[PDB]
Amino acid sequence: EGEVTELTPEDAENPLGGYGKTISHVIVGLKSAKGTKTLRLDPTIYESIQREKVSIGDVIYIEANTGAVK
Amino acid sequence: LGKTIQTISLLAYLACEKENWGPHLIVVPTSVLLNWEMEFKRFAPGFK
Amino acid sequence: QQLKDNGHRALIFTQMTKVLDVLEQFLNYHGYLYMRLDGATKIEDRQILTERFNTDSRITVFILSSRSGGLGINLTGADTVIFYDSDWNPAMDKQCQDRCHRIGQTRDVHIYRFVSEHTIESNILKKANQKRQLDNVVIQEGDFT
Amino acid sequence: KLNILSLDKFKEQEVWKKENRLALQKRQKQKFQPNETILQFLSTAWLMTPAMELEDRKYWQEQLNKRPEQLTSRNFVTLY
Amino acid sequence: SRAQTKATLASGNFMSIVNCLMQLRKVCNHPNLFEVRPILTSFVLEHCV
Amino acid sequence: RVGRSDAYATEFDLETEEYVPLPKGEVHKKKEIVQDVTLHDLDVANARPQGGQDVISMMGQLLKPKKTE
Amino acid sequence: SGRAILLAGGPSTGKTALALAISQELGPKVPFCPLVGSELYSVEVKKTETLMENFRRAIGLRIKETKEVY
Amino acid sequence: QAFRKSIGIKIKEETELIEGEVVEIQIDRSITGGHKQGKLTIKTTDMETIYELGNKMIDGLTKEKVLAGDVISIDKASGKITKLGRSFARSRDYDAMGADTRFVQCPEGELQKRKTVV
Ligand SMILES: Nc1ncnc2c1ncn2[C@@H]1O[C@H](COP(=O)(O)OP(=O)(O)O)[C@@H](O)[C@H]1O
Ligand SMILES: [Mg+2]
Ligand SMILES: [Mg+2]
Repeated sequence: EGEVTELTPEDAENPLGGYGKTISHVIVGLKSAKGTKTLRLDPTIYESIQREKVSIGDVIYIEANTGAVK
Repeated sequence: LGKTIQTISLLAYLACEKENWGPHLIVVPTSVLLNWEMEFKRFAPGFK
Repeated sequence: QQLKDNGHRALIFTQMTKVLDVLEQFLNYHGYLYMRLDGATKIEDRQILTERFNTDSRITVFILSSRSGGLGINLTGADTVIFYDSDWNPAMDKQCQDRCHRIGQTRDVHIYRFVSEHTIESNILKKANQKRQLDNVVIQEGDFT
Repeated sequence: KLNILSLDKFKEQEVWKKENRLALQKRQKQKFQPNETILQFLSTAWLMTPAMELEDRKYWQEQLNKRPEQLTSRNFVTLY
Repeated sequence: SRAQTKATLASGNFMSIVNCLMQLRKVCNHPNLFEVRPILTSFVLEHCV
Repeated sequence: RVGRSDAYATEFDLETEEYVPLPKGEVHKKKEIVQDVTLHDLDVANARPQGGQDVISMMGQLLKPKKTE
Repeated sequence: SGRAILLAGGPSTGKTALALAISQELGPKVPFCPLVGSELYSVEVKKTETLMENFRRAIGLRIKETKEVY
Repeated sequence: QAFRKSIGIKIKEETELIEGEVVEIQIDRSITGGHKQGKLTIKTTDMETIYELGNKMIDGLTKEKVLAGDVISIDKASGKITKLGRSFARSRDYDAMGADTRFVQCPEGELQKRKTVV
């Protein structure tokens, strides 16, 4: 649980090719009093982030096993 | 009982002794027709 | 169901095409592995499906139109025959039953006939049976009119 | 001889089965929308080796500096 | 039960009896052949009181 | 909805569709039935809504649920 | 209409048996409605309403209707 | 109401059930568009098969959030997807690290088998 800082998808090679742009993780950075970490997350988070419409500088709640975000 | 193989054998007897492979005719229901062709192949594949 | 439990391969012969379609619907509803050959099956399709039914034991039931099945399709791969209906032509019935029963048969042959209790079919079967018994006693030459 | 060969071929012919309905599939498959952008979600079992694990650990260490498993499941998202 | 059926039987027209038999067999084989099972629904009144 | 037409059976490999064959005969059919009713059935019919697939029918029949004099 | 009779006798004497025999003999076409008086003591509507409903429920109507099907 | 609570009716039905380990799942959905395309690969110990997914099947599988390291059953009639267990780990992403330790064995037999429900 953090305010949001970095938000950067990491490109990866496509197993099926097709010249498309693929991501294998979405990267999020989080700041907390006396704390900061950067996380690599299941790409499925993209859909959660879309639904939640997180922007940089928002404080967010994200569940370690569920992949849910608020 | 093998009517059809007996027909083959009769024709083949006409073939060996009588040499008469002349254009014989057989009229038959539609369904068995292909089975007849198969058995001609099986019992005596020399028949056109 | 019982026959499948025993692993038998059963034929059903019927005079009516519409009941053939009904059987299609029934067998699909239960999902039995079945094939159909009738007066409308394409000739090549007839050959290939009979070859499949002889070779491919997996097809539990093969549905044929009774008078077209009479025409001499070799069904010695099957072991069970069921007459869904009758036209009361004894020669046709024997032809159908003989279909399964030719050289190369290796399983004991079971035939079952469906009869509707106390209906017209019941009376017809009763009288036919009685007459047949009488004949068999009197005459054994195996000929009829 | 020729007809024995023909018989042998006829044995194989038993494989033949009508499949014209495949065309009814193929016509429908084209009805995906023409040249729109596509979002794909993929999830697939990926084989792993200790060398690949070491390479991944090195990549994670490099990412931090900038700041033997048999089967594993990978996810992917693509826009094209 | 249908009186016309009885009359037909009385006629003795071998064809007519054969047809009757065919209809009987159809009825026995599956009712859908003779009359599709009507899909039951409520009676509709023309207008409320 | 009686189901999906048989003509689209091969449209997919794996879907929750149930396929039904194309109905036989003409599109429009007309038959004469006989149905037995009672006076109470007519009274109930004329008193409260009893069927329908519209939300209006749902609201009309869930209102005033108990029997009336 | 409105005719009423009383089957008077001791217990285990054949009153319900006679009623069910009448129902069977008349046939399934006609409406025969057996009741106990305890059923009339409803809680939602008055006893009169239940009695009148049972009265008109015992009178049958047979109609002919044409069904239009698409 | 009390008396009628005391009479029980049992209706037996036969259902066709698909049961598998997921090899991979693919879902191509158009942005700002309602068309979605997908196909599923599902394996058993003795056979493997691919299936191309309809709209309702895609919607159900998306709702269930099926992932390739799942073992799952597909009901062709009802359409519900139940996640029976896990086949292997989640490639060690940096979340949900060790919540899938309870591995389950691959199913065995015909991929589409008939079962009875009472
Ligand atoms: N005359 C009879 N013949 C055959 N069975 C009878 C006869 N009378 C009574 N019974 C049987 O015994 C039961 C008692 O009869 P019932 O009609 O309940 O008596 P009541 O209604 O007068 O109390 C009936 O349900 C029936 O099964
Ligand atoms: Mg012959
Ligand atoms: Mg009593």
